[PDB]
Amino acid sequence: VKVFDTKEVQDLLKAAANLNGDAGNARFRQIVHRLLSDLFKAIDDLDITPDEVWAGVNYLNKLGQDGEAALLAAGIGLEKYLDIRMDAADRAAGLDGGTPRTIEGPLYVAGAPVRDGVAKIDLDDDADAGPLVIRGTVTGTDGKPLAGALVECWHANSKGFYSHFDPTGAQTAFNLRGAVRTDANGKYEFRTLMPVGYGCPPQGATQQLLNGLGRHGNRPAHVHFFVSGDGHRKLTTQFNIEGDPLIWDDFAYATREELIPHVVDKTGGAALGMKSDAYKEIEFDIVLTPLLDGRDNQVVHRPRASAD
Amino acid sequence: SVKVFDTKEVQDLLKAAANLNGDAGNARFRQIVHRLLSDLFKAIDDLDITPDEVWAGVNYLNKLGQDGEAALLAAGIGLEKYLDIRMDAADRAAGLDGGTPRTIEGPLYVAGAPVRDGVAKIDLDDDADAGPLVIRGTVTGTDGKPLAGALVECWHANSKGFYSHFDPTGAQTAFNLRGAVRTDANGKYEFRTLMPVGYGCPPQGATQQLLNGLGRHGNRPAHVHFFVSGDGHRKLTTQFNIEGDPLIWDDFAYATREELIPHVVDKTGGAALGMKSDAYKEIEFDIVLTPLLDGRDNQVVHRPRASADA
Ligand SMILES: [Ca+2]
Ligand SMILES: [Ca+2]
Ligand SMILES: [Ca+2]
Ligand SMILES: [Ca+2]
Ligand SMILES: [Ca+2]
Ligand SMILES: [Ca+2]
Ligand SMILES: [Ca+2]
Ligand SMILES: [Fe+3]
Ligand SMILES: [Fe+3]
Repeated sequence: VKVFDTKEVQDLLKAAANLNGDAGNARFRQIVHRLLSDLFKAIDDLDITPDEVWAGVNYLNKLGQDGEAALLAAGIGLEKYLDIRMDAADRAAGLDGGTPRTIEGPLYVAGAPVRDGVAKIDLDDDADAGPLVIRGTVTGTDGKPLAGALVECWHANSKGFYSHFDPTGAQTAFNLRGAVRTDANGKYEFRTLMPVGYGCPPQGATQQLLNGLGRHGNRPAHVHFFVSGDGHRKLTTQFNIEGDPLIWDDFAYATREELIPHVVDKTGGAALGMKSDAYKEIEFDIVLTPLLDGRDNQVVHRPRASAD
Repeated sequence: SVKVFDTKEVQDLLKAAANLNGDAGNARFRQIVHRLLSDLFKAIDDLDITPDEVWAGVNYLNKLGQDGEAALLAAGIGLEKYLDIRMDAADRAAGLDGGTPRTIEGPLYVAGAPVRDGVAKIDLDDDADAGPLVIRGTVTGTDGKPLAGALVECWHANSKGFYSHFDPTGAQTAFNLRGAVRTDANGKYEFRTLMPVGYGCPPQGATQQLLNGLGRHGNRPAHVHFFVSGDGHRKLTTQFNIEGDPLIWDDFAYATREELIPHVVDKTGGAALGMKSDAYKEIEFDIVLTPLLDGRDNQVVHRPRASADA
């Protein structure tokens, strides 16, 4: 049957969203009515059965019980879609020359201590991960170095786990997470260990849905960044470790070709405090976009973990 | 505001995310996911829903599932009623619309209640504020013949609006106000119980949070739930509402139907029937079941349901 266009259904939708109610949150009612109407129309068009609907309802219970709604947002491409819309706005405004944005992901932790110029961020030993220096210069789109800019990074250990999200045992707070204020020449440096990619929690809601679709839930190795500075917008970006076999098959659709720097083999590591003489270096320069009339039209406020 | 939805980049992303071009798999599931994702992406584009708004919605889904309330929200935003609208439309087209009207199950059924022949007393815990209630009727098929050995199940709330197995103030006895009766040889069933009161959503929960955002209340008028089943017939999900409740036509879950508001009768002689006062109320609630079409029930619903041991 097809009932969506009937007066009874359209009246039910108006009542459910309270469109005819006292002055209230008009924007919220507008969004709820649109999403509910679309859901009801999809049920009608695809003849989605009650059994199917209740399985979807049960899935939402599991998704929130697992705390995975934001992981699903990444895995179904919603997070990338938000970036697509932000990129389209920037393109229409005539912006070019900044380091491309990519997705934040769900694993930022606020509160990492800020160091001047250089930070050593591997606090826990990890035998299987080799030493890695990440360094670069932050500039604006006019080419000038930005001094005192804040460069923040976070990444996984050799087992694919981040501090504050490790199910095998708590890591030291802020392991593999750091923040540096750039020096007078715009330079930042992190001394860390090499990340490995990772998958979704195998018994969790995100992987359950991916299994139903026939998709994997893995990401190639990467390092996340927030970069900010006076006069400039906040950049959310990352880079990927070159040569990872999943580099162009991220389940969260985050890879971009300008964000795959070369990895160089170096010596002299002990004098830098690294755990071996031989180490890898990645030079990742970053270009920030200026504010428009003092405003940042793309900074995102979302729930984020914190720690002391 | 940009419009990106109808670009190759977005359409390719949707196809990848739903794995439409993947190897042989669950085509139906992929089709549903692609449709829902596409509609969501299009709504974000059309209403210019900001990242901050999206992440607040994602956060809400986390809270909804942490609270275990997805099925309560399904009732509160009319989705559960909508499934009934579609089932009623299918019955009308098929000529299977001759039985007692259906209404929503709600999220509080519990499997495992004791079954009695003919008559069941289901108030296991005292409730000083609720008066005695007899519910009785006869189960027939659409041809009017009584159905012997049909299973009539009911469940309802206490005077505080709480159901056994879902009472946050303290555990009720297992299966308090929940029972099942096998009809007698003449189709009769009877429950002896106490009068229910209506109830609201958990005030700090996700469902009430969304309703508050819309400006809506989350209350239900007083009611009693039923499942009725029997060999050769479809399983009925229904309820009746207590006459005179001020919220009877303002249920937050949209479940009231004019055919399901029975006359309440004042009776005396309660002590002889094991009730706690001489005066009591009786509600007659007859049931007409539809015979199976082609030997299969195509409207029975499988969904997660609680269970317990008596
Ligand atoms: Ca330019
Ligand atoms: Ca250490
Ligand atoms: Ca460890
Ligand atoms: Ca549409
Ligand atoms: Ca008693
Ligand atoms: Ca009001
Ligand atoms: Ca007794
Ligand atoms: Fe990550
Ligand atoms: Fe109920």
